Amino acid sequence: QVQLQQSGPELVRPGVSVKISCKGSGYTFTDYAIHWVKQSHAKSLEWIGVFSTYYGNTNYNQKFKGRATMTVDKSSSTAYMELARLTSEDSAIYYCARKSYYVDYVDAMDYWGQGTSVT
Amino acid sequence: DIVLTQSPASLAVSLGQRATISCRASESVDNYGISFMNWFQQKPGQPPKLLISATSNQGSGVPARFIGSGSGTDFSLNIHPVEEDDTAMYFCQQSKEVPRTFGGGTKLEIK
Amino acid sequence: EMRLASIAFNHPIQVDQLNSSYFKLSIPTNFSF
Amino acid sequence: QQLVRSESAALSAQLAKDKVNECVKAQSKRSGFCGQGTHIVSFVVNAPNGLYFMHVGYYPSNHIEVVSAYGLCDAANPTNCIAPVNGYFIKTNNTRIVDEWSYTGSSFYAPEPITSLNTKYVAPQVTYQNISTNLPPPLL
Amino acid sequence: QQLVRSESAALSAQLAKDKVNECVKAQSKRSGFCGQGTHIVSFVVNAPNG
Amino acid sequence: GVTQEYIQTTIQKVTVDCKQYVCNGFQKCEQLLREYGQFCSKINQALHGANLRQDDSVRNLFASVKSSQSSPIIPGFGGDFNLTLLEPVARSAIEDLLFDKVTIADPGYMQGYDDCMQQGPASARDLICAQYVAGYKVLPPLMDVNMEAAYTSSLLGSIAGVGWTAGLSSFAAIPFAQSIFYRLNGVGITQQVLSENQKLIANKFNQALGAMQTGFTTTNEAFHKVQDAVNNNAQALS
Repeated sequence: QVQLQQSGPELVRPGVSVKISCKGSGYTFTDYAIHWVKQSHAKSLEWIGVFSTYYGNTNYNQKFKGRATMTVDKSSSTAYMELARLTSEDSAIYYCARKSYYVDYVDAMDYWGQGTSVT
Repeated sequence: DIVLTQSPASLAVSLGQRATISCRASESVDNYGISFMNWFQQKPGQPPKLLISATSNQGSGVPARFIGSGSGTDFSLNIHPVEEDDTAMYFCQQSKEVPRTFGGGTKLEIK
Repeated sequence: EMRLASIAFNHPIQVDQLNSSYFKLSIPTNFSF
Repeated sequence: QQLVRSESAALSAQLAKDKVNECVKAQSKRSGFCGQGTHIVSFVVNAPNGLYFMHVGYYPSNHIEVVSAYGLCDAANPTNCIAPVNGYFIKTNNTRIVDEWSYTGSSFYAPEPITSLNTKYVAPQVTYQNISTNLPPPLL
Repeated sequence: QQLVRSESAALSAQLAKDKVNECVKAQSKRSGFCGQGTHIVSFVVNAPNG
Repeated sequence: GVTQEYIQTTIQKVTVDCKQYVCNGFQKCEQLLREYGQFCSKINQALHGANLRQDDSVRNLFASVKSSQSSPIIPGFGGDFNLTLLEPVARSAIEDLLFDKVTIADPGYMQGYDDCMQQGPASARDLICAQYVAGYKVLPPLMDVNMEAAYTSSLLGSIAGVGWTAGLSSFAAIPFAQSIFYRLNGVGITQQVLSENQKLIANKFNQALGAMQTGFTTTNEAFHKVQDAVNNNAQALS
């Protein structure tokens, strides 16, 4: 019964930071890492970054290393991402996803958030 | 990262028809023979989902109808019973190295 | 009647040697005192 | 007959003394002596005409095979090379670690992040992996 | 005569066991045991009665 | 370079028919022997206990010989190292050289009793045929030579190796040459030297190994001790 509850969509102005969040449900939140993905077009998606919820360790897509950060609130079982200096080219459908190993040593995106958007 | 491409860009088929997708990598994705190839699917109004992994052609998303294949730079997906609810975008995924990019995908629809 | 039998020989778990810069490693996942 | 037995007992007594000064008074790294399960504390009690030893030991179980590397290096700087202390570097199979590699204890399967506490700097070697992105020890 | 020989063999067998668990199963820093050239890996083979 | 040692672990096990050693079915001595029949009971029990101790030591030794895990062993093992010790898949060529150099009498059990008997050469000189005159019994070894060969290969499979901490849980499963370099760095040889001399090291190592073909000579004291262990058993029977 695993679910990710993405936060509602918002029309954030350009030149302003924007924050997005997902609440985990149906599993212990601290045992997994959250993956973030951007859907710039209905035909294209790209990885944004990953955040461990247990150690707080991260990796990011190089294009967003100076543009975004991520935080966690383990008491709420939620995680956040925020990106500085929004522009119209960043309008996208955004998705949280949960790390898994259906195959040994292979990261799987497993469960996905329903999608949220920013413009 | 390793560049991925896929073909045919779109395919239309009759109901119950066999169909395949070819996917090529600019460089091999095997590390110690692990492969790291995941296949995904998406339809409008929903998030993309995992179908299969290179060592799991049943489970991990969908039934044995979706058979992954290949090694090195070549991979493919084979579905012998394509049906109307298989109309979807499909995407090759590389889990081998960060950034963890993935292909532009293909579209499949019943004629 | 008593039964003639072979003496069993327990075989060690086999671990394949591997070529190149990495290798297979055997590690226990449980233990007992 | 008695003289022969007395001499064998004297030799046996020396062995007991050695075990009190090795197997009991200290943890030992030698294998061999003490019960066969590595070594952890042992105890001794009185027995008629002798000593009775009891050895607590550790028995491994449920072995699995994993991918491992001889060491790791900085791909941007070949003189930055590390190798694990009292443990191994393995490819991660754990969802909490974003890093592709993880440290484990050698007695048990227990993957963890690689940090300076569990590693040491070593001379470079051709078999060390070249890491081109994120390694915290050294950060650079 | 046989009883005496049997006891000496038992003691000798214990020594072999010690070397299998020391001279063979690990590199040793002790000198003494093993051939006199520091220590590097050693091997054992079957011999009659030993 | 190399040195060698021989550690004896067992006494050949024998038993004695205490009736037939003394007399051979004559009725008068049997009646006379009955007065002393308790001496034989003491003799048989003592010998039986001696034989039980020999088999205890075999089991105890093998318990340490066995490993929970090992490498598979194939031809070409050890890379540039020659490794003549590998089995001819078998025992080993080196073990067979030892058995050939040893002067020990032809083995018991099969064909046994019919090698005493007229269905064989007149030139047999085995004390084993004399075993059936004297009432001696030679007990078989417990260890079984095929199982014994498997135990020595299991020890070879624990090689590569002992390093990388205590080695008492994990099994490294690395090339043999790599475990050698580790040991060489363990004695204060710098790693840089080891990388530059890798073929040289293999060559010097193989020369030392090659000397084992001349090692089966009477000036080799370990070899001499093996021969005398055989001689001591034969002397007891003679």
